[PDB]
Amino acid sequence: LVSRFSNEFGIFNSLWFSLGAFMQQGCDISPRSLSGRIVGGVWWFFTLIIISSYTANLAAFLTVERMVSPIESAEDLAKQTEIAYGTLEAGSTKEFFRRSKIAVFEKMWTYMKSAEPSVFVRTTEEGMIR
Amino acid sequence: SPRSLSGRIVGGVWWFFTLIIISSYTANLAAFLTVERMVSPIESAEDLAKQ
Amino acid sequence: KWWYDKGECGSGGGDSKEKTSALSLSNVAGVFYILVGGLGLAMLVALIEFCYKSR
Amino acid sequence: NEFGIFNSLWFSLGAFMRQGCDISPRSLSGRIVGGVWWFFTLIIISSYTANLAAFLTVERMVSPIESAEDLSKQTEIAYGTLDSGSTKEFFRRSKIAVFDKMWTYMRSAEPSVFVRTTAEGVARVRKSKGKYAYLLESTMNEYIEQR
Amino acid sequence: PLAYEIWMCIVFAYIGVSVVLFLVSRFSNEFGIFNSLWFSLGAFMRQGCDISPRSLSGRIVGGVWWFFTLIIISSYT
Amino acid sequence: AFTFAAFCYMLTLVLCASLIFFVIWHIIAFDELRTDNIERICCLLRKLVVPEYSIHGLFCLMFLCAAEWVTLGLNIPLLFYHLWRYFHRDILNYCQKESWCKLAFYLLSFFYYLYSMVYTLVSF
Amino acid sequence: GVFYILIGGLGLAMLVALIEFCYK
Amino acid sequence: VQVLLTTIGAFSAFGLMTIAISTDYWLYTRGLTHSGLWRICCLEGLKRGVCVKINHFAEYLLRVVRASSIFPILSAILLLLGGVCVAASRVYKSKRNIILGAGILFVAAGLSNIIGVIVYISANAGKNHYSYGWSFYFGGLSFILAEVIGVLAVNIYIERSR
Ligand SMILES: O=c1[nH]c2cc(C(F)(F)F)c(N3CCOCC3)cc2n(CP(=O)(O)O)c1=O
Ligand SMILES: Oc1nc2ccc(-c3c(Cl)cccc3OC(F)(F)F)cc2[nH]1
Ligand SMILES: CCCCCCCCCCCCCC
Ligand SMILES: CCCCCCCCCCCCCC
Ligand SMILES: CCCCCCCCCCCCCC
Ligand SMILES: CCCCCCCCCCCC
Ligand SMILES: CCCCCCCCCCCC
Ligand SMILES: CCCCCCCCCCCC
Ligand SMILES: CCCCCCCCCCCC
Ligand SMILES: CCCCCCCCCC
Ligand SMILES: CCCCCCCC
Ligand SMILES: CCCCCCCC
Ligand SMILES: CCCCCCCC
Ligand SMILES: CCCCCCC
Ligand SMILES: CCCCCCC
Repeated sequence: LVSRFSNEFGIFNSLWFSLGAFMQQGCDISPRSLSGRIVGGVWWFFTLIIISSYTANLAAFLTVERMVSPIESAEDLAKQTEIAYGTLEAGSTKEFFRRSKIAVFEKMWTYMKSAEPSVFVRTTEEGMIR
Repeated sequence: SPRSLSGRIVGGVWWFFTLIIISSYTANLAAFLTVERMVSPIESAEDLAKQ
Repeated sequence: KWWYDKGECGSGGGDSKEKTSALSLSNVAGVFYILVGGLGLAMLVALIEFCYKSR
Repeated sequence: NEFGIFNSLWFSLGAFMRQGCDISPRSLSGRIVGGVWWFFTLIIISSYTANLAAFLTVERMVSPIESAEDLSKQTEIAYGTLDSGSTKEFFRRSKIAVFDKMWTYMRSAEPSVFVRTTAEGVARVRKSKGKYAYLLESTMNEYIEQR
Repeated sequence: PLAYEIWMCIVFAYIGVSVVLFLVSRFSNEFGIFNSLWFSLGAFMRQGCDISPRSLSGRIVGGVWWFFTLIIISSYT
Repeated sequence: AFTFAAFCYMLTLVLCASLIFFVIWHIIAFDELRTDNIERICCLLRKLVVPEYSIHGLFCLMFLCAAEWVTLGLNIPLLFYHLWRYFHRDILNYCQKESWCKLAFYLLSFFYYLYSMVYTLVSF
Repeated sequence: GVFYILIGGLGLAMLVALIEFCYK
Repeated sequence: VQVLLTTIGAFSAFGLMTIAISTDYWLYTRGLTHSGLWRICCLEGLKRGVCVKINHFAEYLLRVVRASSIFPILSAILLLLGGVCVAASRVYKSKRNIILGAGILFVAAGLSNIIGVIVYISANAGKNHYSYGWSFYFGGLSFILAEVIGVLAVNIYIERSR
């Protein structure tokens, strides 16, 4: 609408030029007037911000995905509180944890002693399917 | 732009070189700022015992 | 034992730092507002230039 | 080569946004400026992208306050204490200037910053995001923090 | 940063896009088998293209390939 | 899944369709000469035959790097016929039979890429 | 996804070229 | 041909945008309560049928715009102002300049229509899976048809001058 007040900027060339400007690849044509150049510069700023933000977000996603650590040791399971760990309801494991005078196991015992969900299962198969 | 064939080969190889260099420079600079921002000073005795 | 050991929250579990949220329009609208404002300003200056050229 | 005050602006804008420039400078003293501006915009865009990638990767949220002598100067967060107790009596008869200013602010404060029970105090703390602060004992503070 | 299976897919997609653009510009701007390789190479390396396709069926290949090299380079960085 | 051979079979469907139009335009040029300016009918035929032989050269090259040698065997005899024409460079009845087989061969192999590609994508 | 978009764009361009060639 | 495709489009874009802002079936959140523009009518909220008005109370400038939805309405005000400008082709004809005045309003409403969604999405979010209802997609047609009517109204002005 701007570049056709009464050039080569029709309705088919405008879409092509704007698509080339969004992809940061450029075209052979360019706005000759002033307001057309303003539109082009604003669109260039917008697409530059968009592309930079997308690249930054993708890099952050990949870096966060690569910086992961699975729970391996008991010390990692005691510190990590997102996964709730439980044992048999009445077995040798509960009796061992109740009499374990180790700082690594004491915190785990106090965590498993007070918990809203079920942290003790009667049958081992029920715990397996859980 | 190069009009001949071998002239276009020079531009094509140079374009591949500057693309890898710029991409590696941007990727490395992002790693520098990220590692610098992900720092933790020693505050507690537990942090001093581990470090 | 009675204050820090019997705690309800852990520093290790809370500091997950995984699965960052995807970027939404909640913080990108600042550039769309500027884009629309620039389009409006360009249309206005084009109309003003046309009115000046007609006179 | 024209390169007027308008065409030069257009070329510089096309060079800053990594877009394809319409024309290139013919003279050497213009090509120097063109190359220098190209290097400048390349460095700037690379640094901007690197910093934006470093932002979304790791987050470092800092507390809006660090001590009592700092919040007494900003006066942007309305802090409250107990109605009648050790804290109120201590802030009442205070010879130091900082706690005296804190007390004379808490006295003429609308609405009333004083709270009857500590439960309502911690409830108001949890409700208000960044506009409230409670002044209690360090032991009870640590206990509430660990709950 | 990119697996070896992607590098083999980029080269054949680069030539594949180039040969299609030559076929599109044949049924009807020269865009021969040589100029199409140069335009696609200048578009993949984020450089300024010499010429742009005139027909609509040629502009589709240019815009699509532009989105391809933008995603690939952004993912590589 | 997603293999390099699966992507090679996808580019063939877009490229083999263009080879179909060449052999179809060939029988139209031979039909016009059979009914009957003569230079434009043969010079254009020389311009269309070159891309048809060069595009098929990629079909024998893409599958070579894709380790799909079971499909390469279905395209090697087609490339061997191009060597005879390239070496030597009535005739109407002979060339007519030499072009109808192209339309049938470029179509039966076209359905292979339409099915062999599915045999790898959904088979994840 | 970008490879699918590329293939779809190539197919659509071939179809548009066919339509524009048959238009004359 | 194109002289008639604009008047029918103005009444098919204004009469279609006023419906998208009238019925409150834009967003579907979770009980499952469908949302709207000025008020949301709850469903499965411990009551059979309940529909209450939302209460929204330098970020205060965005809340008043979301409450007082002027941008999704200003686009409908410009669609009727441009719909009567093209209606002036019969009465007071041979002007060759009033058609250009309609091409500006037909596109100025599209700029105020895309804005009315940016202020609506940024305030919506400011887990819970939410979708967009059929009533929200109607407003999208009020922008696509606002550009086709903005290219068909200016093209006539160019042909009249040439
Ligand atoms: O002497 C004992 N021999 C045990 C032998 C087994 C196993 F062989 F592995 F089956 C197990 N299980 C391991 C995990 O829980 C399910 C069964 C527990 C045993 N217990 C503890 P209880 O079953 O609670 O008495 C003993 O005291
Ligand atoms: O009054 C209104 N104008 C509108 C313009 C566009 C859309 C829209 C569509 Cl049509 C499809 C998908 C997302 C959309 O909105 C977005 F913001 F992009 F998420 C909705 C509109 N409503
Ligand atoms: C292409 C030129 C774009 C210019 C954009 C200017 C944006 C100014 C925003 C100012 C924000 C101030 C916040 C305190
Ligand atoms: C502009 C075109 C550049 C092409 C570069 C090709 C490099 C090939 C390197 C192969 C390395 C193989 C390692 C196993
Ligand atoms: C998708 C391919 C469509 C092909 C349509 C061909 C139509 C041919 C009409 C004229 C036939 C003349 C035969 C002598
Ligand atoms: C004729 C111009 C030669 C290049 C001068 C500028 C190059 C970019 C900046 C280099 C700084 C070391
Ligand atoms: C005429 C061409 C219009 C644009 C088509 C390609 C756009 C880039 C890819 C978009 C995929 C959703
Ligand atoms: C808000 C009070 C009036 C509601 C009118 C609803 C009309 C619905 C029409 C649906 C057409 C598909
Ligand atoms: C709270 C009152 C809401 C009233 C909404 C009226 C909408 C009128 C739209 C008119 C468009 C031409
Ligand atoms: C749906 C037809 C138009 C309804 C609104 C009429 C004007 C109301 C002004 C308050
Ligand atoms: C060559 C013309 C220069 C005009 C400068 C105008 C500055 C506002
Ligand atoms: C228009 C000329 C095409 C030449 C193709 C050559 C392929 C090696
Ligand atoms: C003369 C026809 C113009 C069509 C423009 C369509 C824009 C989406
Ligand atoms: C409605 C305007 C159509 C212009 C076509 C230019 C190729
Ligand atoms: C030849 C096709 C022209 C389409 C113009 C509107 C996109």
